[PDB]
Amino acid sequence: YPPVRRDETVVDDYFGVKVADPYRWLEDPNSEETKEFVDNQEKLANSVLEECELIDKFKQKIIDFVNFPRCGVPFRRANKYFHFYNSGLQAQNVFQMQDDLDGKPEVLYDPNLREGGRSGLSLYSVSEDAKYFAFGIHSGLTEWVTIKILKTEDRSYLPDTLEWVKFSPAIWTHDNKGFFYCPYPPNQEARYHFLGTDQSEDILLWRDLENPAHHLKCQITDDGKYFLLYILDGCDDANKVYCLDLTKLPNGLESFAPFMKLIDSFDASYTAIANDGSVFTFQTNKDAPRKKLVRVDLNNPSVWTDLVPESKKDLLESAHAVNENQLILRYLSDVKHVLEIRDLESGALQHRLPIDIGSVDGITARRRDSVVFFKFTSILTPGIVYQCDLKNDPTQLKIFRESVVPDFDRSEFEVKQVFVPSKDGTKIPIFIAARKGISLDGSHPCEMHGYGGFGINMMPTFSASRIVFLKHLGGVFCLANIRGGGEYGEEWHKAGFRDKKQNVFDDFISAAEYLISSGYTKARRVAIEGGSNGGLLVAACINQRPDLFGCAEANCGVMDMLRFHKFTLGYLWTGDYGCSDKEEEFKWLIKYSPIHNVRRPWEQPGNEETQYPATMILTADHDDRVVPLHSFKLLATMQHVLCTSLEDSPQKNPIIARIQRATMTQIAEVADRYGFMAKALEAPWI
Amino acid sequence: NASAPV
Ligand SMILES: *C(=O)[C@@H]1CCCN1C(=O)[C@@H]1CCCN1C(=O)OCc1ccccc1
Ligand SMILES: [Ca+2]
Repeated sequence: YPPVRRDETVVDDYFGVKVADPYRWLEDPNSEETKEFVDNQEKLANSVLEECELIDKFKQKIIDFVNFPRCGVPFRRANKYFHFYNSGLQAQNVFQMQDDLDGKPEVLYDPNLREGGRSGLSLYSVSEDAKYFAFGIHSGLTEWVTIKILKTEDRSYLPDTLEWVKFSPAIWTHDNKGFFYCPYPPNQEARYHFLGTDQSEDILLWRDLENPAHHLKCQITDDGKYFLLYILDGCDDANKVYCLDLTKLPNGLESFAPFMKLIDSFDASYTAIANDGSVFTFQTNKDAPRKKLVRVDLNNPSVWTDLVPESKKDLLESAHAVNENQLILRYLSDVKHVLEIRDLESGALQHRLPIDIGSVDGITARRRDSVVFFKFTSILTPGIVYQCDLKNDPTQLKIFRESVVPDFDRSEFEVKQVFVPSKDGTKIPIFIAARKGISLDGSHPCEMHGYGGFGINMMPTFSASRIVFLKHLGGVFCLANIRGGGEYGEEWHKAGFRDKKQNVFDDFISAAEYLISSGYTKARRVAIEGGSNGGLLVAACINQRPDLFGCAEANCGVMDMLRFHKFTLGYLWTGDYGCSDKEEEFKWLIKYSPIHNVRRPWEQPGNEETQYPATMILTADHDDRVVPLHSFKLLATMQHVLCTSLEDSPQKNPIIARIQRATMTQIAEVADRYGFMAKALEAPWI
Repeated sequence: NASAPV
């Protein structure tokens, strides 16, 4: 273990509680001490990882199982079709364009010819006439994006260059004269950019100098008449809704804004699904934690009427207007999708298609499209694009494209959903994937995955590496739908955030206890994983019950819950986490904050034989979202408290960081994490 | 737009 300096004079007073921050100096990523820290950790990691002799066999199996063609869900503009393509091992997917669903495709933009395919396409937008394609190119490693515009007819670029963009989409007016987008100043703004002009000429539509932390999404109605600005605070599921009637502008957008402020508060989420003239249909969580559809006339905006009411059980996840006058409602019922077809006008049920364990998503049909396309993936289904022609065969889901994994028989394996009790009684859904007919004799290595926050729903999607775990390591995989997610609506999210964040860790721990008890595995043969907020998850559980885990892998997680809010965009995470500038909130945080809760378990009575599991902390050296200081400080603390502070520590399990989104880069991370896992669980290859 | 289901 490399020596790491401790600044013993850094202490802070949080409402009378003293907290030392020995590793405060690691909060600066450009000091040479800090770079040296990285290099020394990298030397240790690599040293350890050579010992992990299955890394090379994982790498090739992942590579072999990923090497298959993948057509993405096609979308239509005018009479052209557009979709993403990857022949199997390309670094980034490729945007392609076609005249007909099964005619010759044409490459439209290929990110692999730029910076080695370091980054792929994040913003992409085709105009209504299909003649223009506005896409987002990254400059360096940084969050920032430049918007350029290609002509689809001949793939020539417009001179137009829009800087200072991040997550904004390009939303085209139906006149094909330009698009709305949402940049930051050289305080996000809503702007309109006329094709063929300089960014300096772009029309300002909205800014709020008084509320700089508010950020924006926007949309344009399927008829082209209304531009909708959404305004959000933090990561709450809640937003404003302003509307601008573009037909009532006397000189188009060149005039200039006078928004009809339909919803001017953050009480509820609102998404627009459809409109007939001024009569709008929204999806909302207003008085309906599991969501519902409502209808309101903008010319009488006070009167809201339910159109499809809130289900007593199921989350209404999204909704789409299709085929002139229908709705497809995507429900999540016990973390399983259910698609309903309904009449747009009456909200009456017409058809109800349950879906197998797995996930459907990417429904991009628009109101005038009569053919709907969506993608289905599962643990043992690599990816199916289904098509439903609502006109001519509304009932049958026909297969449009079908990915096949080479040399993999899915009939060897199975997937079940079972429900397990948590500390406070609550039932927790979990997904267990493994080989058919196995004995529940406690012998199998086991990998458990979870997230636990921000209303994110964890779906059992396809991972190739996971097949390799199942087949070539005789493994059992568990995806755990703990609270803090949005799987059971807003009450599910609220029962695992702020003052109740602890429940999330308790839910995960219980899922592990279930798998130990039912004979799937045993303590010390369990591996946990999770990224970002699920790195926080992993870190917290191994502090509280290190006895349960053989291995642990936290990817760019949030570890200093006292100071997370001070860095890059961490301030938008205070809705979920609390903020340590408030006593009540400080007190939630201090109890579970990873870097402040590393204690030697062998010093606890009746617990002398317990050590932290083998831990890999995966992180970049320069991450713009979850600043790596988090991971470094945790690494620093663990290594200190459990290894370097003692002469001959019981902590034999290694504590390392792996230090680095392109395909082969991604396979390397995953093959490493899996080999490390194999060595930690003492598990042989099959 | 993930590049591969790894
Ligand atoms: C991962 O878990 C990290 C740590 C906690 C939340 N989080 C995020 O990835 C953030 C918050 C939820 C998803 N997310 C994000 O993409 O927000 C960034 C952003 C959105 C809108 C405007 C500006 C920035
Ligand atoms: Ca072990």
